[PDB]
Amino acid sequence: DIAGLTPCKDSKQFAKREKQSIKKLESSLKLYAPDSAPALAINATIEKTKRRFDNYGKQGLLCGADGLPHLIVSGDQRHWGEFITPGILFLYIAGWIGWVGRSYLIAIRDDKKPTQKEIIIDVPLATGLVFRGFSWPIAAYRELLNGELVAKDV
Amino acid sequence: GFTPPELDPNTPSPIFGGSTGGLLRKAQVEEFYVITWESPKEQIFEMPTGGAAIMREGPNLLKLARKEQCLALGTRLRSKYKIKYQFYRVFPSGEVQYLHPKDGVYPEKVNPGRQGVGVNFRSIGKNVSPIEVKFTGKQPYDL
Amino acid sequence: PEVKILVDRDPIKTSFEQWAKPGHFSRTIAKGPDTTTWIWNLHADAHDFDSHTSDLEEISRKVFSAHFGQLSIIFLWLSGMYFHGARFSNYEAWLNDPTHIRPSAQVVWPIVGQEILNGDVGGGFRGIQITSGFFQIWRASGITSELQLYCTAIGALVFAALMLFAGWFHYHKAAPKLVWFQDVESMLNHHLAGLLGLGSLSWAGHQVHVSLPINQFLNAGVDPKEIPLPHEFILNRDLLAQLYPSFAEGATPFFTLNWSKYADFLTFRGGLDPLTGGLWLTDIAHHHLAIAILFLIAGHMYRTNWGIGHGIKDILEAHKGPFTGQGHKGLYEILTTSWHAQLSINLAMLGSLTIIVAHHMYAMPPYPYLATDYGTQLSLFTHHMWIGGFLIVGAAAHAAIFMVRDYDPTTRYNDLLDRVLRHRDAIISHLNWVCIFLGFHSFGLYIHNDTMSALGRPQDMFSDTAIQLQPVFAQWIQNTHALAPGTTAPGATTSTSLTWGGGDLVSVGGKVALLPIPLGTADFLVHHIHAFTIHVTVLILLKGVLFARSSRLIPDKANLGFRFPCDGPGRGGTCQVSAWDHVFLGLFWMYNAISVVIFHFSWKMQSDVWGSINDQGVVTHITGGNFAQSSITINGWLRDFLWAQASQVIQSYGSSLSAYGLFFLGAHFVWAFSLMFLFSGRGYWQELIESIVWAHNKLKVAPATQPRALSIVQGRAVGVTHYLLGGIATTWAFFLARIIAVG
Amino acid sequence: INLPSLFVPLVGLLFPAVAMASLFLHVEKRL
Amino acid sequence: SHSVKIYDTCIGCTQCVRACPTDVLEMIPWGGCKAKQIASAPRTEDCVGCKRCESACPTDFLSVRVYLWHETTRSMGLAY
Amino acid sequence: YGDKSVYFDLEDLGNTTGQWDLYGSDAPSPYNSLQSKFFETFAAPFTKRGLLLKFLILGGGSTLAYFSATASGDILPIKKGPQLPPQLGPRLG
Amino acid sequence: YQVVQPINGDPFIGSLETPVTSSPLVAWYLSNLPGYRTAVNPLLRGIEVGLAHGFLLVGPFVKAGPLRNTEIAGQAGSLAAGGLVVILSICLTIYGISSFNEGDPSTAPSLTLTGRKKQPDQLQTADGWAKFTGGFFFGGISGVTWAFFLLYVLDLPYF
Ligand code: CLA
Ligand code: CLA
Ligand code: CLA
Ligand code: CLA
Ligand SMILES: CC1=C(C/C=C(\C)CCC[C@H](C)CCC[C@H](C)CCCC(C)C)C(=O)c2ccccc2C1=O
Ligand code: SF4
Ligand code: SF4
Repeated sequence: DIAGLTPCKDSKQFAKREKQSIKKLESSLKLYAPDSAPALAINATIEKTKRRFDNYGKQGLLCGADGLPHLIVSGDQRHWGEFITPGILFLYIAGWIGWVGRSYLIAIRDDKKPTQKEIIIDVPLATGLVFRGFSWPIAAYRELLNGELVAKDV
Repeated sequence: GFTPPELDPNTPSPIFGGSTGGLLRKAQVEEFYVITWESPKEQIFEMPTGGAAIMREGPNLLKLARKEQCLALGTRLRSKYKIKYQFYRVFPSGEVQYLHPKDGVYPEKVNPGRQGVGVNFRSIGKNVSPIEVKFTGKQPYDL
Repeated sequence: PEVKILVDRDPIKTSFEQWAKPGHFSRTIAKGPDTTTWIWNLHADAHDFDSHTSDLEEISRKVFSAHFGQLSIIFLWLSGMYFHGARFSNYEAWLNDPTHIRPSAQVVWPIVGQEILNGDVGGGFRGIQITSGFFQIWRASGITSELQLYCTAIGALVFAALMLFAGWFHYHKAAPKLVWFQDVESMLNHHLAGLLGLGSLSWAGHQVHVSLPINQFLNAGVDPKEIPLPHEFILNRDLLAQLYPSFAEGATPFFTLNWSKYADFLTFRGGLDPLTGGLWLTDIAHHHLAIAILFLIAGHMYRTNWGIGHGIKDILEAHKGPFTGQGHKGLYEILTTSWHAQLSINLAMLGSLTIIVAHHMYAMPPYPYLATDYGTQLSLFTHHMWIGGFLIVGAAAHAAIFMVRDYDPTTRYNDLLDRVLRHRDAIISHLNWVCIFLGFHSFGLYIHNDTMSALGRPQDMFSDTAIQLQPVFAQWIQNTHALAPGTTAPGATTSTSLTWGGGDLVSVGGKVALLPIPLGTADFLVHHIHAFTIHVTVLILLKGVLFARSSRLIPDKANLGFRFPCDGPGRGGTCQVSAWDHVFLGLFWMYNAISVVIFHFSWKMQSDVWGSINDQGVVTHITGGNFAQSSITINGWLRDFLWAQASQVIQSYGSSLSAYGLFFLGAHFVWAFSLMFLFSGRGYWQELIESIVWAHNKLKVAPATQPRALSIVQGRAVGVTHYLLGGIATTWAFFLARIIAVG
Repeated sequence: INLPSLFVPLVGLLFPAVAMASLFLHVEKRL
Repeated sequence: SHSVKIYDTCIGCTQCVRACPTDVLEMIPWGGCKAKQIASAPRTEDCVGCKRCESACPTDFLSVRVYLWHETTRSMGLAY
Repeated sequence: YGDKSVYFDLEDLGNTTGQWDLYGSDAPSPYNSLQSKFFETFAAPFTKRGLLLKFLILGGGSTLAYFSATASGDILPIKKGPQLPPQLGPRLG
Repeated sequence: YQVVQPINGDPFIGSLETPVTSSPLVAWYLSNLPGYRTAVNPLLRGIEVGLAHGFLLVGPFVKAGPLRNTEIAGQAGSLAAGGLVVILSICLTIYGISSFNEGDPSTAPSLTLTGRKKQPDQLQTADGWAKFTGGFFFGGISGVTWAFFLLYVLDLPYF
């Protein structure tokens, strides 16, 4: 397949890794009471490990010669879940954060003692401002088009 | 025009116990300094080199190896106490040279008998580029 | 003249006014901030009370209540330890079988797979193996259930509450005044007799009734739950009479002066308990009894209110001779008006004490099942060494602060201080020469050994088989100690330790508690390395203290204050010419010294003492005496110690010791990170922040509190603190991972 | 007769001695 | 000998003069400001290059500048 | 200078600057004349700066050259040479 | 009563007067050394100094050398001392060459400890120093040879 990698569900090294992982935990479960707190905790993580391997298999990840799920970021549409849709989500959240911060800075820039509102947050103003980040992309686009995102005069 | 005071040897010096911060070979071969003050009373003062000494009621004359040490002692004498001081520089010749206060009034007080030395009639942002004084011995600031 | 309680009512009203205002104490801070530097200053001078004001009364009131706050923090920490031992521990399982179960009193929540840190510590328990040695303390105190630990945790919680309240009270409601603090005669009388005398008498009382019988029962093999509760040992006395027959007479021996009738549980045996691998409890009880008597008499020396006693001023000014003029006259006035003098004296003494504690605790293990718990031993020694070193450096810091801020010959003149200030140059020159000579003849020997070994000439090497440098004095002293019991300490049966000699190896559970420690050529070399490092750090700190006020370089260094960047690049360059900068170096050299000390300890112990005993009495040590032949060249330290011992931590990943591997790497990182602050200067950084600020201003996102690069002093402070954190943490990870895996 | 036996001491011992003595003499006094 | 220069932006505050350790600077009459005073440097052969004078200048940019130059034993502050 | 309390006088700067010699003897030659006449007659040709320096350098140089070019095997193992057959490298040799 | 006094009673010269620095016997001893024998021809002082230093250099070189176990230990170590003494002479001659000139007077002090005049010590001249270093080297090789003659050439019971 892409870059010579093979679908983990059909790979052999990916399975071997899963069985080996599951094997060692089972050993930790032994030498204790069969239904003890520690034993119950070990069981829980065994089931968790089995779920993680099956989830990896289901999502169609690519496995190399070591059986480790490699991530493709070239833009192939069979793999947007690996980098590009999480990337769009990140860009959204980071723009939210930055836009809210910038909005706040602009709003408090007009007092006489603006540093007072920086070492001691005006939380009412901040809570009024936080939710504009939800629409930050449209606001920023229209601010760029308006020409008011970038300060002229500098 | 303010004949400087002449150094008067036989003027006593503070009561000190001795120190390893005193004079060295440089005072023997190149120069040393001497400061004098007048002490309304006998008091304890911190030496600019070591511990504490006792200035005598009457003339006090102290020999230091550095001009900066002299000025430090002079400042301490002048504002912690209220004492007027003068210091000189002595060479291995036997020459003395009145140093401070040069023209009788402290330099923080403007006096009408002083000429300007090293004054540039322009703001610091109007010095020429170094390329303009390349291959001539001058420095762009000395201009 | 007479001594009384003297107070002031409601000096400052408790209120939330100043919480809203950041840096209320500093006039400049109170107003507000123009740049980022203001935030750093707010923290740097929070606890410098003697500069927020000039009144000694206010300084001392603040100091008193801050001490109360610190005591409260310590109590909260203790209660946390006890509660974790009560609730999230395997202390009872460990109590049933001490030398197979690994103590651990911390579990983790299964959040992101971190539950792998919940390793198998035995006892049907999965947690993080602790090295605090708390289980040994609790066992030596007689604690057998977790109900007792719960009660202890709650008691310490209410004590922390009491301490916090007292801190609030003695500052906002009833604050003492200056004449109350400036009374040191009664204060000493109470701390010697009341705090240490009554404290140790009270502890001896505890051990006589609780720890002695309960530990007797535990060492007899009784199941911990089948042991009588301690209060029974007080209610029913024949319970004690059975274990200790001479509890039958019951305090009439104490008044007939037939004290020999107490020889049962008040012994002078010395050595170790062959069953627990710790000191005899009947010896520790006797020890604390004698200590109590000594301190109780000693707290009666100084005169307070009834004529009898000693005036400290009289004692001081009675001591003077022909070499020192009027020495000690005027010290009482110095040590009662400046907190920094007292602080530096106490810090020096406390650091000395901490390091003495580390040595004595490694040599004479006081707790049962402590000696054969190698991880606990290593961690305790290392921790106390580090604490002691840091305290000793702080002593110098505050001596310098005193010299700069509070020394005044006009009003408070002392003769000795003046004389030392007057020949500081001779002092520093001779200390300089000693440092150089010691460095050549200790490390030079290592370099000679390395090249002699690399040139295939081992006969020429300074070793046990080529050119012997035997520490004949230490060998002679320790042979004198080995012969002591019976010859010159007739009342003792065993020598005070087992490192002296006499054979008499003691083991516990197939592991070696202690055996005679041999001193060869490698010991000579490394001891002189120790002397060298200690002398050099002393040189740095003493040079900082003696030259804090003035020098031949800058004649008015005191006017620049105790802490400052420089006085320009004049006279050739005066970078770090201040007293504070000298402390910054001393920390570097203290780090070096303590690091070498703990490496020496760890290698020597893993090579000549610790290890596993077997059926014939064949002792296989952790490393087969590889310290006597491999520690004499630096390649031996790099290969046999670091490279060899380092493998344990590197292979920690994938197991429960994985956190130690992670901390190893993270500490390497933060150490390397410190170098960015330690090699650069703030000019470059200010010029870079300039263009970053431009980038922000271009988008109307520049802050109003103008971002400045750190101060010159702050950059050095960030660089030294990160350096120390990195180095100490990587050593911590290495030691712990190695001794928990191989121990 | 073994050429290293002569040139390695002279270049390692003699030559630096001569050169450093001469260069100290040249650098450390006034003309 | 270091070289100290005074520029005409000097407001004649005299804080720098009160700062120098070696008495290099002085106050001299002038007419270009409201103090009728300006700083002179008639004794730069004693300047140690400490630049305390620059940290005391309240102008922007500075009106007193110290350019370090050839070193003397006076310039290096050596007592031996 | 040294008139009860004063210690400064322009006429005697050396006393003022402590230009003393704290340990010089100012005594006559303790060596007997006969002995002096034996040494300064035999050790004379070595008291010329350039002569002594040049002779020292070149004489010591040829000293070292001779003593190392003609050293025996029992003094330096570097000239005794190897005495064993050589091993082979990991693959080469 | 106080023991430490300022130098010659001058409290502004950078030194002090103590037992090690200025007690009777230690002053007499230091003054009776060739280096401080000011009124003596420099060559004889150099001889005495060179002979004492040369003899000393043989002691450690031989015993601590790499040929100590070998039978030529004495020959080897003594030769090493000869190499060292010659190097010291090279250090001395070039020092005298760099720091002195013939046409110049002695840099030694002219005053004694009491304030009396005295002839400046001739060892601090150019050819005074040259005579001294010549004597030193002659004495140094002679000392090494004397010490090297005592042991090995003659049994003579030591250690
Ligand atoms: C830059 C070139 C170079 C370098 C790095 C070396 C390095 C070395 N030579 Mg060598 N040599 C060279 C050129 C060089 N040689 C040339 C061109 C000749 C003539 C064909 C020789 C002839 C020679 C002999 C006979 C011997 C060595 C030996 C040695 C080794 C011992 C060190 C020594 O005694 O110095 C070198 C000794 C010399 C006599 C070299 C003199 C000839 C060169 C040109 C001198 C240049 C000096 C010049 C003014 C400074 C140049 C500036 C710069 C190098 C700093 C050493 C590894 C010895 C050996 O074999 O070790 C086992 C040995 O006996 N060399
Ligand atoms: C209002 C907040 C805010 C915003 C919108 C930006 C925006 C930007 N920064 Mg910046 N930055 C910030 C805060 C902010 N920064 C803070 C607090 C610091 C101190 C650590 C820095 C330090 C910094 C550096 C060193 C650099 C930037 C750079 C940049 C630019 C490139 C994006 C980037 O790499 O950022 C990087 C983001 C960081 C390094 C850390 C961000 C800190 C958090 C996430 C933001 C704080 C939000 C605020 C506290 C929330 C308050 C909201 C209110 C309701 C209370 C970009 C325009 C780069 C540049 O110059 O571009 C060419 C660059 O080199 N920033
Ligand atoms: C027998 C009397 C006595 C006792 C037991 C103590 C004990 C202590 N003093 Mg104290 N002191 C005393 C008398 C006493 N003092 C006198 C007469 C004076 C001078 C008038 C002082 C002045 C003084 C100062 C200035 C300071 C201390 C400090 C301390 C603490 C030192 C830190 C420590 O070791 O932690 C050990 C911890 C414990 C022993 C835990 C138990 C704590 C117990 C409950 C303390 C109770 C003793 C107290 C005096 C009770 C009287 C108050 C009462 C009205 C409630 C310690 C608890 C330091 C401090 O305040 O720390 C906050 C300190 O700054 N003392
Ligand atoms: C009883 C012990 C003691 C006491 C009471 C004091 C008290 C004081 N010291 Mg001091 N000192 C001590 C010991 C002590 N010291 C020791 C052992 C050292 C050697 C390191 C020093 C070295 C020292 C210096 C160099 C200085 C002081 C200074 C001061 C004064 C101000 C401190 C301050 O507010 O800074 C603020 C406190 C902080 C900013 C805390 C910093 C946080 C540390 C560095 C990080 C620790 C990391 C942590 C342990 C683990 C990492 C956590 C992280 C990963 C989350 C103050 C009166 C300062 C002074 O000017 O005196 C007037 C001064 O500069 N001390
Ligand atoms: C890196 C470095 C700096 C720059 C270091 C800085 C600017 C410290 C940075 C502190 C943090 C990273 C910035 C403050 C962050 C705010 C608290 C905002 C945080 C809000 C969220 C991101 C948590 C110096 O100033 C310096 C000075 C002298 C010698 C060496 C150096 C040096 O090495
Ligand atoms: S560099 Fe120093 S000495 Fe020179 S003028 Fe400036 S402050 Fe004065
Ligand atoms: S501080 Fe600056 S502006 Fe003020 S007098 Fe001095 S040189 Fe002029």
